Amino acid sequence: MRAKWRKKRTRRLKRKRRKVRARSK
Amino acid sequence: VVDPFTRKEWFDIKAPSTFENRNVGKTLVNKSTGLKSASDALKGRVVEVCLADLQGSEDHSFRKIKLRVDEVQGKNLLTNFHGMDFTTDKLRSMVRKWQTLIEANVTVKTSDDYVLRIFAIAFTRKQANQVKRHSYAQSSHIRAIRKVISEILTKEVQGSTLAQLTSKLIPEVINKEIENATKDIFPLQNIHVRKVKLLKQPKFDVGALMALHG
Amino acid sequence: PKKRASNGRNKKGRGHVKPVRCVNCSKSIPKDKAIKRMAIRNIVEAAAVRDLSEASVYPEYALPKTYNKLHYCVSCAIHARIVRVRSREDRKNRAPP
Amino acid sequence: SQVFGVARIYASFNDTFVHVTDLSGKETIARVTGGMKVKADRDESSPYAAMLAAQDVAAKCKEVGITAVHVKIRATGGTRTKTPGPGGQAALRALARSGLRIGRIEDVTPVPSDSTRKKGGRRGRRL
Amino acid sequence: TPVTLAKVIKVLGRTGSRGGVTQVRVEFLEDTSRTIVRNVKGPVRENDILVLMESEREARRLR
RNA sequence: GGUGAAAUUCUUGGAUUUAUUGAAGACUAACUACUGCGAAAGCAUUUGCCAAGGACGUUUUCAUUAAUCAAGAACGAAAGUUAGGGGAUCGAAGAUGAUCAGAUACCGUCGUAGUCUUAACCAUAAACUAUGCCGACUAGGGAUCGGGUGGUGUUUUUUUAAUGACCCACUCGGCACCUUACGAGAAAUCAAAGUCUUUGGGUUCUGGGGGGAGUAUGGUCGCAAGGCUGAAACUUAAAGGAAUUG
RNA sequence: AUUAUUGCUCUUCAACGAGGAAUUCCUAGUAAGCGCAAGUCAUCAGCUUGCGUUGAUUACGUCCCUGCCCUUUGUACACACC
Ligand SMILES: [Mg+2]
Ligand SMILES: [Mg+2]
Ligand SMILES: [Mg+2]
Ligand SMILES: [Mg+2]
Ligand SMILES: [Mg+2]
Ligand SMILES: [Mg+2]
Ligand SMILES: [Mg+2]
Ligand SMILES: [Mg+2]
Ligand SMILES: [Mg+2]
Ligand SMILES: [Mg+2]
Ligand SMILES: [Mg+2]
Ligand SMILES: [Mg+2]
Ligand SMILES: [Mg+2]
Ligand SMILES: [Mg+2]
Ligand SMILES: [Mg+2]
Ligand SMILES: [Mg+2]
Ligand SMILES: [Mg+2]
Ligand SMILES: [Mg+2]
Ligand SMILES: [Mg+2]
Ligand SMILES: [Zn+2]
Repeated sequence: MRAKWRKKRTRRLKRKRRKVRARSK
Repeated sequence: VVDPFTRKEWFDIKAPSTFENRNVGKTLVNKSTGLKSASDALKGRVVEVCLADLQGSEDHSFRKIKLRVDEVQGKNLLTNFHGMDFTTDKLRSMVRKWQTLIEANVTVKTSDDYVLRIFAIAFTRKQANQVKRHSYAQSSHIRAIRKVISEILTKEVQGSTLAQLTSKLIPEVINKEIENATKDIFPLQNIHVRKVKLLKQPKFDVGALMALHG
Repeated sequence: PKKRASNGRNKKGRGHVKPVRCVNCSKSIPKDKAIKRMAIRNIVEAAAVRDLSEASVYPEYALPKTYNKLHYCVSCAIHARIVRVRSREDRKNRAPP
Repeated sequence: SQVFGVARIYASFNDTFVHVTDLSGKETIARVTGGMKVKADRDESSPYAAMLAAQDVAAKCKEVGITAVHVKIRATGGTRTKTPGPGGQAALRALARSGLRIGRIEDVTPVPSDSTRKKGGRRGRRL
Repeated sequence: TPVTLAKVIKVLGRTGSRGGVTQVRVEFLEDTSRTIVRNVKGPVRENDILVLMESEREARRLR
């Protein structure tokens, strides 16, 4: 896939792990 | 089931003084009826006629004039000055590449206190022997030219209203005094007053208006 | 690799020009990369000119052309206007006709 | 010699407007367009239609009282095409050939000291 | 009705996308000293005579 | 009206077209160029004010005060964020008309945020010449921008000048192009990407097969979006560059 | 020889009144019309391969349609756009 959408893919992904991890802070 | 054509009052338009044919054209109105009339309602329109149609001579093909109607007298409605334009084609044909264009303008008053903003444009010409293919001036050049043009324009206006200014523009003396004070800075070609618009006229004064009429 | 020294087109000593809008598809394109034509043409045409003067007051009149600049966008410039696509060497040639 | 009015032709694409008015503009005299003289949407601009509208316009022109006319031809303009539509040329010829007079004709398409964002977005109208 | 005879003085070539049409320069006989270029429909060589049904109007290209 | 063609849409509410006139906000057309300026982002209407700058001129002045730079800091397109204003236009989102097998799109319509401005954030772009800076040397040509020098050059008339604009020669410093190649390179190409195995003028920075991955983790900055710093396990024989023929 | 090989004779006497959208072939002893011999073949030509007989109209051009070829150009294809 186009680099930039992949960069967008993983931005999304980090915000998700960033979320799930806060459930346990 | 009407056809306003079998109902419309008809008319003819007369130019003012300092031109050629005062006879200008024709118009349609609406019978001066009790409640809404051919008089007060309109008449006071405007007409754009190329002064070459209005002076005859063709060394005047461009340059359009606004004639506004102010007063009326039975199948005979007069007009006064309302502005001047150029033609789009002439202008579009002075703006060649490889040369500097220069414009300047000022808002300024007359005697019969019309208030107007007049325009001015000129282009750097090649020196008749010059080898380099463009010829531009030097901003410092440009700045000075506009200040002198601006100087000359503020001078020439506040003559006897548009009337004499009108009389001033038609033989284009303005265009030449410019070139004269200018040629000591930088060449230049064309050089016209291009445009002049009216934005604040005084008060009717049926007298002075009638002074261009006979 | 690199395919031109003018890169896209004509910009050395600046950094940023200013976009124009393509006359055909409205695509923004930098002014120096533009690709331009002066559309100068008579108001009338090949046929109407005789019929013009004929049904006119004035001796032959004067006649005024229309002068307007065109800004195309490469894609629009290629798809019809000035384009061909030139061989490796012909591309170098900046002469017009 | 004649009685003068104003012709004023707006010729965009997809239709061509012809309509004559009093030399002042305030009071008009007959209109009719190219969309009027054919039914097909697609064929609204074409010279064939403008000719027909030039014909109708000429008729009422010298059926009311105007013998002659100056024309002010005009494209869309503004932040649009800036170039003359097809059926303004036809209309012109087909209103001189009609048997009317012609005197001094300039272009009046609105041209800005450019601006207001053009439509169609930066990537262009793409297809 | 006026007739108007013009003798083909030169063959210029073919136009018309099909290519059936032939450009040609003719010369009138009834008062020469004036030439016009016409578009013919049939086969043509030098020195043939076209009956120009009307006399003053020439074409150029053909699509 | 709009399109390849259509339709959604607007039309006794006289639409669209015309006329005179007014308001609002944005923008700076044509002139505009292988042209200018700035550290870079960037900068194009006029005039006034405010401070700034390079180049040039220089038998002025100081006299090594300099070059390059981890840390640290100023500025930093667009979008985006906070709080006001503004909100013409265009217009992520959304809703629609069509198209299509489908069509969350391309095309058309409505149009929210936004687009502009103030005060504060943000710190990223293919932020590009994909080419660090300072210094030296090495080869030809015609244009052009700025500055200066030289001329019983041209043109402007007045009474010759003085001016100005122009022409020729030269010279600094610019933005570029042309031709060559002694020379360089994997080539494309390159007055540097040259003066390199005959390998050293000074200095800063970065890379060390491809993925995994700019991911995980810690730190830090941010209101947020996110920025900076930045791994491994494991997997893999190629990924890749330039050019040639199909 | 029935589902009738072919041939003859009388009788029966259909559609078809020049053919929509479309589409084939052709430039001179050619097109078209006309028959013949040969192949096949015990018997069966409405088919073919050739042959001669009668003998035109209209082009002698072009790139519009369609098909192909050539340059240029792009490619991450080379098992080569299946
Ligand atoms: Mg919880
Ligand atoms: Mg390659
Ligand atoms: Mg490529
Ligand atoms: Mg940039
Ligand atoms: Mg396309
Ligand atoms: Mg401007
Ligand atoms: Mg640092
Ligand atoms: Mg520290
Ligand atoms: Mg808004
Ligand atoms: Mg949507
Ligand atoms: Mg849908
Ligand atoms: Mg959606
Ligand atoms: Mg970066
Ligand atoms: Mg770049
Ligand atoms: Mg050199
Ligand atoms: Mg000198
Ligand atoms: Mg290749
Ligand atoms: Mg046989
Ligand atoms: Mg067989
Ligand atoms: Zn385009």
